[PDB]
Amino acid sequence: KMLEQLEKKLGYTFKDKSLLEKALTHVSYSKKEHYETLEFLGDALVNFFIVDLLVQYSPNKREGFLSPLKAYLISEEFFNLLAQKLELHKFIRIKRGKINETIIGDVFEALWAAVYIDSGRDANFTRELFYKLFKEDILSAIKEGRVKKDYKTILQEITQKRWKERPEYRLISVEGPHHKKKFIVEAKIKEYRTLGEGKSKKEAEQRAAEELIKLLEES
Amino acid sequence: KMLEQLEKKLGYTFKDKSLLEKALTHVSYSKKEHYETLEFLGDALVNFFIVDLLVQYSPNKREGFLSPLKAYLISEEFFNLLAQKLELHKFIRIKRGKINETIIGDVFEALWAAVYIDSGRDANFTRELFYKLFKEDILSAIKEGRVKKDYKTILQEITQKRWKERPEYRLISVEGPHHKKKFIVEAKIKEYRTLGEGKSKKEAEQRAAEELIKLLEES
RNA sequence: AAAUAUAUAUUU
RNA sequence: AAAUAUAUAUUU
RNA sequence: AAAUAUAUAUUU
RNA sequence: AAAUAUAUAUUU
Repeated sequence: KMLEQLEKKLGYTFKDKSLLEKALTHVSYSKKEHYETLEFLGDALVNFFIVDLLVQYSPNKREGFLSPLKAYLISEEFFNLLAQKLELHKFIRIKRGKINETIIGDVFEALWAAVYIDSGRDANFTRELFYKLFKEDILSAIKEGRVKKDYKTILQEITQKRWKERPEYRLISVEGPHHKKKFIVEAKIKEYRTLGEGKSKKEAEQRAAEELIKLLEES
Repeated sequence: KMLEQLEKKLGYTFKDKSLLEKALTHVSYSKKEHYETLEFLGDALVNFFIVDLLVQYSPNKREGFLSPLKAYLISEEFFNLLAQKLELHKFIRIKRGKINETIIGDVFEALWAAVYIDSGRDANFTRELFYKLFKEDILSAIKEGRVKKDYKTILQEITQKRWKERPEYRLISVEGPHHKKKFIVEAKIKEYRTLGEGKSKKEAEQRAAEELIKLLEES
């Protein structure tokens, strides 16, 4: 079977083939054995794998900084960047409707569940096999701070949550001393204020937001 | 210290007695260093410990059915049910305030993140210890449920979730004397059906419900 | 046996 | 709530 | 049983 | 927010 082309990239050789196929095969292809179950488990799994790696390498080890940074790590957006190293989609077995941005990301979770279950439920073995493939990528996504949405959206949701209030944006500067074009706005919430410059009134408001995000992690 | 008593309950003696204490230290007690990042880890950890147990020990391994169970099995109220079996309350230490309901759950998450790490990050181990205790409980919190809904109710949520529609009950006949009669009702959904007998129509429907439930989990 | 009251069961 | 069945107290 | 209320589930 | 159904309660 062409399975071997995946085991090679994965770095593991299944002892129970149907298992591997199951995590790959979609319901539309066979409603009798699809990745619904494995996907469910894989979520909890992969999550742990990542949160663990994160908690262990996060610059600012604080839940106020982790929560948002984890969003991108356990998101289907990232799952594909990780799944692409496997070209998982090629091995998928879907029928009704071509591959979907989230269907693969859902297959990515099913897979690791399949490896986990095939190893005798050896968490340690599996977790390792997982770091051997993406630990580096995750560490990178963490060294940069990759967020799931623009800072402005994040900030808003944060404030509306904590204070049922949206942030305030005020323009402070539209020019420099020698008449150049640079915008300066003060993102503000409650009594917490920050500054942000940008080539645009918007780019300046996304900066000031990013700042008002840190200035709140520890409240 | 006094932790030796907790370690006696857990069945695990820390190498770094500080961890156990860091997990048991609430912000108020010592914002210097408390159970906050450690709980964040155990959050994902404990999540995986159960979702794993759930999947392999659930009557129905369908996402529609697992989702709601795993929802309670990880609630900040089910943890107190677990943690109290170790008096985690008398062991935690907070300065200003009192043991809140959902705070026992935040320290609980951090309690195993402590075992895990001190254990040398042995998920397999940190997982087996967890089962050594909270297995029977989790194994039961799946059958009854948070509210212990009655059979007819359970079936209805099942059918509505999977097919967006409710089942059909209908009386078939009565048996025995005129004072001590017995009813026979048929539970039916789409193309499935079971028969229930009872001293009362509902008693009978109920039984038929818990029979159509099994026949539905064996789909 | 009937009735009032109440409890239990079923029914509406 | 009503009915029917039984039980207990009560009246006849 | 009807109405009402509470909860839960699904739908708009 | 509403509709419908299930469970219980309450009033009748």
